[PDB]
Amino acid sequence: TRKESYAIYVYKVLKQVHPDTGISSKAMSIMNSFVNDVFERIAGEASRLAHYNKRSTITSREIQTAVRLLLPGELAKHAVSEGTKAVTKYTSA
Amino acid sequence: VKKPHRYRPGTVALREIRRYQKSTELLIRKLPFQRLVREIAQDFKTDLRFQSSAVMALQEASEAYLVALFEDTNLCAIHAKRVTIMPKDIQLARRIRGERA
Amino acid sequence: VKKPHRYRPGTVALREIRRYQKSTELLIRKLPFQRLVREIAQDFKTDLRFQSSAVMALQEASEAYLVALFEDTNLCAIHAKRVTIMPKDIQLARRIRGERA
Amino acid sequence: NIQGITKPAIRRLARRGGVKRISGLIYEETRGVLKVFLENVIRDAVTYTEHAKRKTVTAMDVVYALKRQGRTLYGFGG
Amino acid sequence: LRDNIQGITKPAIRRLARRGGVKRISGLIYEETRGVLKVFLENVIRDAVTYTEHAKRKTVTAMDVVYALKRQGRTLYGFGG
DNA sequence: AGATCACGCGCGATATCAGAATCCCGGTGCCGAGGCCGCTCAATTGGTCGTAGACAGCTCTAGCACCGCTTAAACGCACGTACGCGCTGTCC
Repeated sequence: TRKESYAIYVYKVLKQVHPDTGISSKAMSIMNSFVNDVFERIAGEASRLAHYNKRSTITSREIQTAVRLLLPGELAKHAVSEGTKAVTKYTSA
Repeated sequence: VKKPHRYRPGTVALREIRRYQKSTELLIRKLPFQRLVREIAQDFKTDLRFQSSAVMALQEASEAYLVALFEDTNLCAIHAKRVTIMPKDIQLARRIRGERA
Repeated sequence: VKKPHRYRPGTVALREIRRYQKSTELLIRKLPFQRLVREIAQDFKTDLRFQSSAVMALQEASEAYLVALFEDTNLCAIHAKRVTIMPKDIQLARRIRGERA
Repeated sequence: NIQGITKPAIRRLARRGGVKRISGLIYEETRGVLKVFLENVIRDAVTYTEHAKRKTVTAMDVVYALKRQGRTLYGFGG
Repeated sequence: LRDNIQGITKPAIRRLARRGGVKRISGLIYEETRGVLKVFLENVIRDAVTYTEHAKRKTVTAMDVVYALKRQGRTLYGFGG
């Protein structure tokens, strides 16, 4: 059957960061688990934010606030910049 | 001739421990702590207003955290065969708690 | 008339510290830990099966927890002006962490 | 302003914590620790209030901020 | 299965301490460490078996252990999840 | 009796005689990773309808602010005692 994962996307990111660097299967699994964990954290915080504000929808604003809460200082700043730039690119296209 | 009733050092300390573990009122004066909270907040956002209950909640959480920290600090000092808490005791308590790196 | 080459006490300990902080392989033997896991699980449900991956995950989690606990224990032992970790050190580490009451 | 956390106030907090004897330098260390804790909690609270588009920090924002850090607080409409 | 906690030998605890940066280990440390390990394993396997029972399975899967650790606040990477 | 020189003893540093453990260099076989292929399921495109959220107006509650008293509490100062800290020796 089909077991979905983030293997291919993490590999694309890796080859875009270190084109001559591979990743082992165990490291692949660890990275996939990390992506799932951060997804759960951000999504749960966004859900809590929506619930607190009596709001029924998770918008990009909720995800941004969840990122600002979850991540530390510099990581939060850079992640927010990346997210806003990606959303702007998406809206333009 | 005359002599004051000075309690042996460490006795009034025990009396104060008993008095303050038996009570529940907040031990930091309200107004200075409120001013401190406002000053810390003004770094993050300007022209902020605070609900009185918000500052009270901050004070309760802060005092509870400090009391627990001092409990762990006292345990650390006693572990070192001492009776006085010293900054290294707080540092070890925070490091073991996972608070300070 | 020759004497063997005995390293001074504390030298091989440091060499072992370096070796085991450099490596990553599990330090507890696998079969004894698996037997322990099954014995502990026998008190919650009988005739249980364990995926080899499940036992490996338990071993990794336990070893990581014990290594972190020993780091905290060493910190407390040094805090007491000692070099040897003693059970009181583990107890203090657990008490400050919040694990032990 | 951080000095508004007076020496006697830290003495009282230590006493309620069961501390008998307090070193001279414990007060500055405690002021620093309290400042760090308040910085974290108030940063999270202000994040919550900004996300709600409010200029007032409500007790609920503080309660949520504390709950975030694993310091759940009861008695303020949790 | 009887007396398997002693399977966590003295040298194994020594190795774990060394990885923790410990230079000198008291003799009494080994029994205390065995007790601590037993408590930790009891706390984890309890939740793992709870998850297994809820799924109506006779086999404890690695994902049950991962869920238990995540519940206790010890998220583990490298075994799924 | 004091100063200088020579010899002996004690301490520090380097070398060394060794030998021990680690790291490194090379060859080797492996299996784990990267890649290509085929199939299909999940994501994309297009369209609808409905309600969730955005926005404007109004209300009034609560926050801010200010003043003035009073008085609890902080601050300051001093004496001293007992606790921290260093040094030392013994035993395990």
